[PDB]
Amino acid sequence: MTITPQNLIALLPLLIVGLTVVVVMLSIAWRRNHFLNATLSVIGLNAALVSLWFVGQAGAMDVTPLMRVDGFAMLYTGLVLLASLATCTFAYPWLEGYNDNKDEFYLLVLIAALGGILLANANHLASLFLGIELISLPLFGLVGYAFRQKRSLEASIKYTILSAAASSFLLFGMALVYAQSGDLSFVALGKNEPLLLAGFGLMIVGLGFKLSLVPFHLWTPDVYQGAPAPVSTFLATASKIAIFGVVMRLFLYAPVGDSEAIRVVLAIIAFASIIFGNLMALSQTNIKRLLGYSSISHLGYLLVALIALQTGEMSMEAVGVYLAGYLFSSLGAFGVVSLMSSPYRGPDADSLFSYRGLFWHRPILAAVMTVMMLSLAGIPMTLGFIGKFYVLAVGVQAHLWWLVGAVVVGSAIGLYYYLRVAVSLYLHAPNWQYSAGGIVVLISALLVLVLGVWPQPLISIVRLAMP
Amino acid sequence: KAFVVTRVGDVFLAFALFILYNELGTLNFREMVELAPAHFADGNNMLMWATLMLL
Amino acid sequence: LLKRDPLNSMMNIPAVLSRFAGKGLLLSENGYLRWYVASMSIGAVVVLALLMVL
Amino acid sequence: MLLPWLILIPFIGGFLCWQTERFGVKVPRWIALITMGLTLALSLQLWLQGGYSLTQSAGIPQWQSEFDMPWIPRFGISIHLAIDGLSLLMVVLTGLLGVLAVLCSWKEIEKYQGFFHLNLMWILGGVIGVFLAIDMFLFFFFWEMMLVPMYFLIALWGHKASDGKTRITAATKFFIYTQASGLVMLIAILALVFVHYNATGVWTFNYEELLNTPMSSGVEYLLMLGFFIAFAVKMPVVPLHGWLPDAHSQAPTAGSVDLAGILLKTAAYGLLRFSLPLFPNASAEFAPIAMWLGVIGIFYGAWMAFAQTDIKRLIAYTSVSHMGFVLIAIYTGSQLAYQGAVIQMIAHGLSAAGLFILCGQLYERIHTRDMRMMGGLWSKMKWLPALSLFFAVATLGMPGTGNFVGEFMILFGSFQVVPVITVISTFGLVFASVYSLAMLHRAYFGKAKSQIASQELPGMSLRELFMILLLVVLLVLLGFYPQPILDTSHSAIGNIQQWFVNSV
Repeated sequence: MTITPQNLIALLPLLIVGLTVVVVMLSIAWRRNHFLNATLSVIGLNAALVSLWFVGQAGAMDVTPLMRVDGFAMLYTGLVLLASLATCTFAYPWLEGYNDNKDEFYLLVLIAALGGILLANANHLASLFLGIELISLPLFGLVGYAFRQKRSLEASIKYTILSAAASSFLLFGMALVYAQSGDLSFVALGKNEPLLLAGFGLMIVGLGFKLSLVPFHLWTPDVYQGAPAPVSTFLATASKIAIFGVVMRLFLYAPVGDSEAIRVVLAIIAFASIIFGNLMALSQTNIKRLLGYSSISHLGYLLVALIALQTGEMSMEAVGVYLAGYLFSSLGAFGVVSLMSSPYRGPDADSLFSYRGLFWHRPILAAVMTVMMLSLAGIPMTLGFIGKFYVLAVGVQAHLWWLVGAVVVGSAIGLYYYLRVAVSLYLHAPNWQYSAGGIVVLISALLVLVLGVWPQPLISIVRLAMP
Repeated sequence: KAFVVTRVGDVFLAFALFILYNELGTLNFREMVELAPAHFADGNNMLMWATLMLL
Repeated sequence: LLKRDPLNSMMNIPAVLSRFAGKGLLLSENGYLRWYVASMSIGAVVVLALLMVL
Repeated sequence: MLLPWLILIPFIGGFLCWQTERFGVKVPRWIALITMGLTLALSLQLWLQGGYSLTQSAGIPQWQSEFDMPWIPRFGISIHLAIDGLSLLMVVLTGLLGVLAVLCSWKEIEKYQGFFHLNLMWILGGVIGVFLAIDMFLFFFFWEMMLVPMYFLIALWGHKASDGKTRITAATKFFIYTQASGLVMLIAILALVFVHYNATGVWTFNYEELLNTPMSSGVEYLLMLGFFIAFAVKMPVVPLHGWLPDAHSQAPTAGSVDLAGILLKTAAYGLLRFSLPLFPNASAEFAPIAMWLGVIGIFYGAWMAFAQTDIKRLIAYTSVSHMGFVLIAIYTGSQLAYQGAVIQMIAHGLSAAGLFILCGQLYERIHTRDMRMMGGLWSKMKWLPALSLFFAVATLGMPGTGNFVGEFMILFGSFQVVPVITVISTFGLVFASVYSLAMLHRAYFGKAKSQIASQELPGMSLRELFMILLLVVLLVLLGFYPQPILDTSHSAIGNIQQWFVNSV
């Protein structure tokens, strides 16, 4: 079909952000200024949030055969935009101390927002590929931003080779499915012969690298230690939040995901992700590796809901609310880590042994890390508990007894390291945009508390979005 | 040692107290006196346990 | 024989097994990037095998 | 009506103490005393104004006051606070223990003291919310949020960040051993609601319609084990009680008053209220396992109490012996046995609170925790050991104390239902005597030359003696005259027993 004004209003998120890249690139070539580039980039992402209202004026419809725009995609675009908003506000205080070329940062984050808001809208297997790679190239390059350290370049190179490897597995799987089926459109796929299933397993490999699943999780510690903390805010939250939407939509639409042959394999990956995350996560004394270890377990809880997407309609809202709660928890925690590095400081010295005290140093910021760190676990009065509660309900609904038991025993194992960091901020002690960065994490603390005690308004938004 | 030994006897004493309430209902001595033969028309074997353990 | 409490210790073995198994999993990580790609191949092998037994 | 206010005063007081922390430092002690006075005023007002001697056979739904409010309407989760007769005994007990907690913390100023008291009121308010809970999710949320603030108490106030033994063993075992089983009973709640949703077709989390949900045999048994696991790690039952002595021996003894006297109450409250009526046939099948675990708990706690050398772990191992009587009481078909458990349970709190206050009092007098190190302090202290003798006397079944009538009506009802497990159970009284005398003789009887530090002893202030005198006189009136609170609890206990009888 051609371009109609309905299609342009539907495409408005992918458009405002793209116009922002052009204006930011022209502004970089004009002046090369940090203040103007930060202002121009944050205005475009805020303009994308405003235009989410305008696409809500439009209904559930297609733009091209590549994309389908539903109300589900409206919420996922919003999650990615607040993470992009969150990462630029955490990057200005870290980059003020950087020695030179301080302006390429917002350009790459803007490209990654294009990639994230393109995996929200998906209907064809090719859009899946244009999105994964649009976000990886900034994540190829931003973990290597400030390569002057001996580990940022190390982290960039390890992530670079491995992410190209996953994309090559995804592309080879993407074609081996299309050999049987006449089209690669998600809906048109599956219209249980082994080549289609074999092609499907290859896409699971190429998707489970970025979702940090059990035999592909090896990158998640190292780059999270190596990357800058502003990059870790985006790498923990936005990428996997955007990626989880497209992998859920493929199994919802495709009739091959209805068959139990793929279901058993994904359940075992989810089982082992919880276990192989929450047991190796105990011994760590580094906060960045600690959050990277928890990421593997959080994506595992998302999978134990996704396996029962096909049994009961409550799994849609369950995945949605756990993603919202998981966004807020990780942004607050990673913002405090980045807010401790108020200058560039070369290599930031962050560790669990380095976080003795921190309440008599900065009391407000210690409270935010504690609230979010209790929210990661499953303690009530926090939004993580309501998200944990729906995934338990989904597993009970679909009679996945081993999987729901894994979440409980995984929660039982994983309570230990969250609580040490919560109490280690209470042992004996050994600029304007910085106040803005404090405001972002403090705003998130208020939100996770009020949506843990009072969780109904977030459910109303989620059922408003779900089709 | 006296305290331990006297409480062993008191456990032995309270055992008969449970049995008397199970068998004859009221623990008053006189009401027990003219309630004991009324309740004991059929079975007598368990009263020796009550009384021996009372002893 | 009850100077130390037995059943508190014998239901601590979940923590003992978890911590020791967690230490083994940490030692399973290397840092050499060739084995990371070998992990990717060996995940592909087992996923295809687990799909072909279904 | 009064119930929303009566669970919220603890949280309101924590906000105001921490607000007036900036205004002053001597404020939160005096703020906290008045706020707990208001809590007992509303609790005692419900005791007097309400019809405590109500109808004994008014069904399973019966409540003097009731609150409903939509909280999460998608599952029907509502703030379904509703107070029964025995629940009102629990509320008045925790209000009194809160007064003792805030009185023992008097004259305790630190770098921060408002933080301690907002946490103190938060944990006591959490226990009140468990006691008034009919909706299952509200019950579970309150059950798990009274469990988080004690961790901060044991961590930051077990000792001020000097030794690592106050967090990584004591507080962490306390936290994990409760929360894993809390998640177990949550999935038990969800499996029960899902089988009810298949039966009828409404998403409800309310106790009245989940009470009679149709379930096939062999299904509700697993849910009954799921409820009992969370109800067996909070009150000390045989397989899972390792957290209790560590928690009591490290927390300050005011935190230990919360940890022993009232956190042990809520599990048997839940066994009476939420586990027995929902699963009648499963509990009837599970009964003999419960009796075997009960007798093992009594004998086991007394032996471990006799074998221990310190005092906080000593009273902490009396508690596990005491709760075995309660568990055997609940898992029988007798009304008298349940009414014995209630009086034993209130007396359990009142007989542990005084001992813990006094053990902490003795330590701060002599600065030495080990019991066998001292001895013969009677010639030095003037009021501590005499009052302590009666509390050790009140621990075992000594009449004129509430513990005797409590444990002993259980035994009457227990022999009414089943002979052989009861005749084993009675022998714990002899073992109760031996660890009671062991405490008394190792601590107070002897010569003061057993320790060098037993030669310079301080005096005892008036307010501690006042709050010890009130507990000893209160406990004697419960032992001599226990009729008023038994008349209160008769109808609630009766309908639970009638449902457990008639539903089988």
